[PDB]
Amino acid sequence: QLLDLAQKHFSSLSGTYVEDAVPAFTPCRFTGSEIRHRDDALPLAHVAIAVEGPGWANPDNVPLQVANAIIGHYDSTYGGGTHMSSTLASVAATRKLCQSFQTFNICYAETGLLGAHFVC
Amino acid sequence: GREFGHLTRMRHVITYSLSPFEQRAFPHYFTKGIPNVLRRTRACILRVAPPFVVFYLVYTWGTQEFEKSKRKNPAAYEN
Repeated sequence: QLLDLAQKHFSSLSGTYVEDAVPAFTPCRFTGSEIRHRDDALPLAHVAIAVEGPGWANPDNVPLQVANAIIGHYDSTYGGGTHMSSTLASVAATRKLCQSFQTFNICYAETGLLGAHFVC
Repeated sequence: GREFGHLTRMRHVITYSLSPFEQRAFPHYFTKGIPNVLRRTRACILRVAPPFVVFYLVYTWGTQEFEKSKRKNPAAYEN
């Protein structure tokens, strides 16, 4: 049913580019850099740190996701607190180091951002 | 007392930095470095140099005068 409806309605749409103007995908360079917007008025500090990661299709994404799960995520609302398995989460709860900390694995076609974001 | 967290209050100052491994240690070291050295020397020289020039003049004068003082005076033995 979906295929028939798509043929009925979506058939007209075409993949030809006017005047043979075809967009080209461009690999993106990852530059180690630091951008610090210092606004001491703001109540809490947000820091995001990442390293270049695999693309969507790279088989390494799964082990990196496992490692990030090992690192874990913590928010002050979390009930587990000190006993949480994640060493960073346990330490943050015990010392109240951070309101929230999370690990992200952002993946694009050829590059990705692998790291963590912590508000403290 | 003096620690990074509470040193001062600053707002709305964004700083962009690059990794050391992504940038050259000596960028334009001579093409830009020598003109900057010349500029700094041009700025400093007028203030710095003159006193040492005065010192050189005083030193030469003193040395020559002491040498002259040791030298014999013909008039002493005229008689």
